[PDB]
Amino acid sequence: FSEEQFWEACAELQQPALAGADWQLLVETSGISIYRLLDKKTGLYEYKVFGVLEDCSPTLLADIYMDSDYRKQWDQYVKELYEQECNGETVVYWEVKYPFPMSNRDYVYLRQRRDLDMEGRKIHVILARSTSMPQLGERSGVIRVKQYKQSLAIESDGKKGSKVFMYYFDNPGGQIPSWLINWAAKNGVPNFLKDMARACQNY
Ligand SMILES: CCCCC/C=C\C/C=C\C/C=C\C/C=C\CCCC(=O)O[C@H](COC(=O)CCCCCCCCCCCCCCC)COP(=O)(O)OCC[N+](C)(C)C
Repeated sequence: FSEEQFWEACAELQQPALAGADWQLLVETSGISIYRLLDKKTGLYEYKVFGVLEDCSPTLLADIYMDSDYRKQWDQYVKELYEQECNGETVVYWEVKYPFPMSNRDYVYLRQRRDLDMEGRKIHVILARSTSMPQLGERSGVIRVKQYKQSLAIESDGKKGSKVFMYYFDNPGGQIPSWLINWAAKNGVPNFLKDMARACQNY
């Protein structure tokens, strides 16, 4: 990915930009808000996530976000996850546990972190994008996510936390049901965010 992309992801870290389209708020918990935008022609959603995470340093947060070995230990929604280098770049394989009776979703993607200093500010940017390799074909019974792009930008809130901004889009390869969106919004994601906070405490 080009440097532009790294500097572009930081754009809304300071002032969230949700006035361009119909961004509807989905969940507000642990000082984190998650907004979604629907594309009515396709049925697909985009997501943006902003807030702060008090009681977890920004540098350590960037570290737990890229530490897959640790991720597997504390995150109960990771079925399988491992990294490899293909052409000098880190390719990640990630299988997400979906609730019964839906199939699990798996991701093959490029991932790259850059620690910046813009306007004297410590910021950490993580970019992720969908790729394919012949050596890692599709698994029967696991939906391969073939369109997927994510950004994350971490910063200090000022006292003793991390200010964050994340953009997320994928095509999940099937009709994500309303009960699953409801489950994720009201239980899944809140429980995940607190598990993740706990994960900073025990690094
Ligand atoms: C900002 C820094 C603080 C940490 C991140 C903050 C907040 C993350 C929470 C939501 C982010 C917003 C929207 C994304 C919506 C769905 C995500 C899909 C499953 C997933 O991967 O989500 C984990 C997050 O884990 C979970 O929430 C576990 C609970 C869900 C697991 C199963 C869900 C089934 C499908 C749900 C569909 C409806 C979703 C509606 C959204 C409320 C992402 O983590 P990651 O950034 O490390 O990337 C992992 C690498 N990967 C993506 C390639 C697999």
